[PDB]
Amino acid sequence: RRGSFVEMVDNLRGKSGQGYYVEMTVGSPPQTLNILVDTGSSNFAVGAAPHPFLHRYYQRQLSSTYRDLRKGVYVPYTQGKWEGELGTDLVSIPHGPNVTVRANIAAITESDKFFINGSNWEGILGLAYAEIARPDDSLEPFFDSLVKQTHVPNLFSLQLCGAGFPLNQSEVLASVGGSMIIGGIDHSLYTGSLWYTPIRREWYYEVIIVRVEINGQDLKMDCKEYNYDKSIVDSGTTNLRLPKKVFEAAVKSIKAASSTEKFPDGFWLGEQLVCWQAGTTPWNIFPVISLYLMGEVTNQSFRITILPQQYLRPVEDVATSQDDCYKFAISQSSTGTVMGAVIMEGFYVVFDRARKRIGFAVSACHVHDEFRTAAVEGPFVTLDMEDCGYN
Amino acid sequence: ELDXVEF
Repeated sequence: RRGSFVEMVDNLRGKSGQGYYVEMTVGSPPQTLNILVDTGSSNFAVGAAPHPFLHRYYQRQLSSTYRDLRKGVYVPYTQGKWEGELGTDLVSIPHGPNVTVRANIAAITESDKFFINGSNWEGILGLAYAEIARPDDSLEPFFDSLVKQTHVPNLFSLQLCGAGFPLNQSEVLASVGGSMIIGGIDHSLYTGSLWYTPIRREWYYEVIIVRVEINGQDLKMDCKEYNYDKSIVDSGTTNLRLPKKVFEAAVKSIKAASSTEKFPDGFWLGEQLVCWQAGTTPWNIFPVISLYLMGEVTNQSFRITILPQQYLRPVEDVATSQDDCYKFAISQSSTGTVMGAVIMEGFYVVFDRARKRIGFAVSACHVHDEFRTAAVEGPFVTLDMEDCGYN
Repeated sequence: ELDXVEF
């Protein structure tokens, strides 16, 4: 009901397709930079040289507190990659706790398909664990430094707010995109209860999905398939990504449920937009999707349910017309499930590192209609859940 | 359009 973390509430900007970022400063004197919040990696890095898609960048020669680790680093992601130089420097977060810490920083010197034209961010904050950090787990991630060096609780929470309609660059810059509450939980960001799922292993923020429903109908697959490889929560991935086999069955089911309207394969492949006359998007013909996650109590699970208002990503019309257009934001994966931005926009997500668990609650800013809402409900009796984890 | 690390 209350919350109580006002200095951090509304400190994010951006959208699902270009990422959500937070303002940070690095160096002495402070150099202001926009940093993408990414729970799918563990390296804090920043553009350290001119780039066509960068308005500004980190200038080590201008920071009196900069320290050179004399070591290069290479970081590849599902899509995009970069190369940089390791060092450390003082870091702060204007709309975050009032502390300054010395953290590791990769000064990006070369990159490919990493930076995005007009996203307005110039660096990335890898919020996951050391295990996946490059070059290796000896490079302490930013959040580990923060906790070790201050009294900020070992926990952060994220409320990513999708608009439900497209935003030009002027709008994205002028609008609040959400909240990243460092060291706490703000009750003003959600409704209902918070349900927690265990973090399987501390590397990516890994979880276990035990069941999947499309409009209440069991996708009915061997639950290991749902985590075939792994299942992670990643704010830096736009789409809800599913293992190929799961994806194929899910799309078959979503197609059957929305069959009152036919759409081209390019749409289901997430390649082309679909448009409807202003205000007539037929939300009701699309099904809700429910992901069941392992609970903290034995044989207990809970589910999170999203609407098409979450999985249909708003995009401006090819002709910038007055139609309401979207792309299908669910796609296949050969590297496990990725609960990306479009899924996170439906919920307030608590990354409780201290208790090795992740919490979900209906977001106070999720998009919906007058007939349906996102939901987080439980408990459900589920047996042999760990069996769902892939080894 | 974002797909942020490989292990």
